[PDB]
Amino acid sequence: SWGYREHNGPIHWKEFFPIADGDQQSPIEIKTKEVKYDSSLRPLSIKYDPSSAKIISNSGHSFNVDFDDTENKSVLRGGPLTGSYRLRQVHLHWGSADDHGSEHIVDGVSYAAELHVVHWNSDKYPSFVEAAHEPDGLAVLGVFLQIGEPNSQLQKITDTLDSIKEKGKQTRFTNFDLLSLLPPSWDYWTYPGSLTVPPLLESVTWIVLKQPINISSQQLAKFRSLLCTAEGEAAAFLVSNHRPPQPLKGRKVRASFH
Ligand SMILES: NS(=O)(=O)c1c(F)c(F)c(S(=O)(=O)CCO)c(NC2CCCCCCC2)c1F
Repeated sequence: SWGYREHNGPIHWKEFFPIADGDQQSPIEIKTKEVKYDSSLRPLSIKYDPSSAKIISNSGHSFNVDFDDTENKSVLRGGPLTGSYRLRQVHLHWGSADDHGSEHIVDGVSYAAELHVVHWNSDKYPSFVEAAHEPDGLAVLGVFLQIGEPNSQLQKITDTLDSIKEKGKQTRFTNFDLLSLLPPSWDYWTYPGSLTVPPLLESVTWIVLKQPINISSQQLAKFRSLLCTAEGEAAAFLVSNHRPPQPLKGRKVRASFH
């Protein structure tokens, strides 16, 4: 089964998921010189309710915070999107060392980690699972993390990691302030792409924020002690969980800002 180890990692995913070499795969390199500002993008609207957060779990591939999404309390609108995309989950990608770990790379710059906020088109589709199979089904906000002063807004997450050390563990997680994990500017890049994990479906409108947030080295290290293995199984550590950028293959990246 797929992961980020030598014999199950990204270079092998095409073996079971040949859309891995598709034309709209993510993540990507953003070459700013080539990006065009687009004045037709609407203001980005983020309404998030802390009570929408329900559980945090270790999926084996990251931690996932899952939200109650039968309600429009927490939704992403505006920007490049038509309609209301309901918040579903939040997770994080990192590498085995602090100098690289983000999935998107900007003018050859990698950050230490990248948070993803996954939303789905509940104005058109019946469920997140369904919406993952349509082109306009998903919208994912990416936020880079750079090494800097520790980030107090990550404490609710970091405090839970020992409780979810093994794959499959879950813990009650509500009253989560997601909005405060976002940087003060929301200027972004946007392009059509895919999930960055199997099944790699090409159903995502990416919205990648330019401004990073901080994380300290000590805080980032706590994520690498999560296991990709379940209880009662020989331990392996989730020290890296980022897919490398894939080629643009003709797509253009748009900017929210000039
Ligand atoms: N990196 S990603 O944003 O493209 C993404 C999704 F968009 C996404 F929807 C998911 S999913 O997990 O919610 C199932 C999609 O059908 C994951 N998840 C992966 C990494 C984080 C751990 C939990 C999900 C299992 C793989 C995921 F990584």
